Amino acid sequence: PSVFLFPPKPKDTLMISRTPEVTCVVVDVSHEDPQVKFNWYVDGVQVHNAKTKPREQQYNSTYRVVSVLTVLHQNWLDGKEYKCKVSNKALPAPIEKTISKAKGQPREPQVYTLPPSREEMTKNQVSLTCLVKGFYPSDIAVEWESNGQPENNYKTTPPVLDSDGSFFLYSKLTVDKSRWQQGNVFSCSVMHEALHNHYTQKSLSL
Amino acid sequence: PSVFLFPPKPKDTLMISRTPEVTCVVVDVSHEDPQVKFNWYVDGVQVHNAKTKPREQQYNSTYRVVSVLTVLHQNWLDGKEYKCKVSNKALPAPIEKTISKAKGQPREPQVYTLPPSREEMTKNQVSLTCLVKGFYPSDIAVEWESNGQPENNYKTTPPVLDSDGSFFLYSKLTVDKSRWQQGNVFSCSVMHEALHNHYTQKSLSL
Amino acid sequence: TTYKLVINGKTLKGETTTEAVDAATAEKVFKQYANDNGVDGEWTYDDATKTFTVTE
Amino acid sequence: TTYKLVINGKTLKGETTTEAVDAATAEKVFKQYANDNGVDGEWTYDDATKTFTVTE
Repeated sequence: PSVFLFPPKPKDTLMISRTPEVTCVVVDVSHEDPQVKFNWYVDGVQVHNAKTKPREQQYNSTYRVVSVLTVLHQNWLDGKEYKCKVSNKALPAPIEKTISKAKGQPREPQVYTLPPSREEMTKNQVSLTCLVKGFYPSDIAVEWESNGQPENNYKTTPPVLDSDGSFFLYSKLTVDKSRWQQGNVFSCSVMHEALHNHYTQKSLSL
Repeated sequence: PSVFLFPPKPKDTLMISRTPEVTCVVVDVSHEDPQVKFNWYVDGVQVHNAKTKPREQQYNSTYRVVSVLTVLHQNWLDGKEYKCKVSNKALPAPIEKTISKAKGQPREPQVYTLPPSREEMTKNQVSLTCLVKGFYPSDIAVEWESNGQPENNYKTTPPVLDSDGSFFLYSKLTVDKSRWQQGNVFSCSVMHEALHNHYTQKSLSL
Repeated sequence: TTYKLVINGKTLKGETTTEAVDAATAEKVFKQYANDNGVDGEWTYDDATKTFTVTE
Repeated sequence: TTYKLVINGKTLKGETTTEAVDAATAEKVFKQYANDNGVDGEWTYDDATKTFTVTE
């Protein structure tokens, strides 16, 4: 059988009102040996009912036990160590996977915004582009919003490694040409470990 | 042991002056049984010395035989079937992997270009952006060039799936602020199966 | 609805409120107010109180 | 250096040349000439002759 550790979703750690969760997933569970005990230690000390929650999932011909530890925004963000310790009679000895937040001096990202091409205006819907370059680590998350409300029809390319060690991602929000022309104020919020307040938001208007 | 098939690199199929190659890779070769015979059939018929080339690569504790068939730009592009047929005494019977070019009605991509942000000008090097949205299949390749010559310092985000089934990629070329201001003509060439002539190239100048 | 922010920042002590949907669209609101003012710190919630806290 | 293009296109028959580095920077040159003219077809090379062929 095997264990698999997973880090919180970038947005879950950068926004306080959310919940960072570290996910421990056990696989090839089989049927006669499903008692997979769970041990989680934060940076060493064991965190018992840290939250710590499991639940059986039957398929293939093996089970798949999963436990999930609610992390602390600041610890993960300060590079603390999360330990998943799986044990069960079908094994000789305890397996242990650790996991940590990427390491490196963090480079604050720069957030520029560009309007549509004079040429794409000929069409029905135009594209608002939001650049976020020169950053590290690659964990980041962008969103868009117009007047106090969130648009949805947008997409965001995964971070790519730039030639100077920093990262860069492009995020494209779409609109009926009308709003763009009506003079609407679009706004690409960027969330990142490196920014002041773990947040920024640069505008964009006709 | 195992076989692994690989398709030509997008650019190798879209530019005539190049060479599309389909790569068959055999793994876990071992030492007493390395005679891995190669069979390639194009859309059914067997293509013998189609080109068909191999060569031993020793490592780990197993070998890794590799053969490579030079494809025909138009066939791959017309969705022909490439077959790698591996055989060797260490196996009971012939393994066969097929491979084909993605299927779907192709959507011609649109190519817009945007200059740097009024705000990124404050700096030493600025970024020329080249949008290529609404396309399929996702196989495509961009390049940049200034006056008849190719720039290099550029990066291109992989294709991302857009909300309308079409794809979109962003490609960013950099420059010392001077050239941008001197009034230089940058040019983002896009190469794609769907365009007229498998090519386009939209400008961009101050 | 209705979340209030507590700024215990250097040379700026105070509080404010905002009409919002989810808590997260409170965070993005206040948090912006926070950089519009030059506050920069650690943040906290408290659904018991529907509050936020900036501690420079 | 020096590659020439052959346009056997609808209602446009002819040929041209271009000074280039690699063959591929011939393709991009001619190929553009090709759309600047409304030719659209299949293409071919022939290093024996350092030639290109557009067949609408």
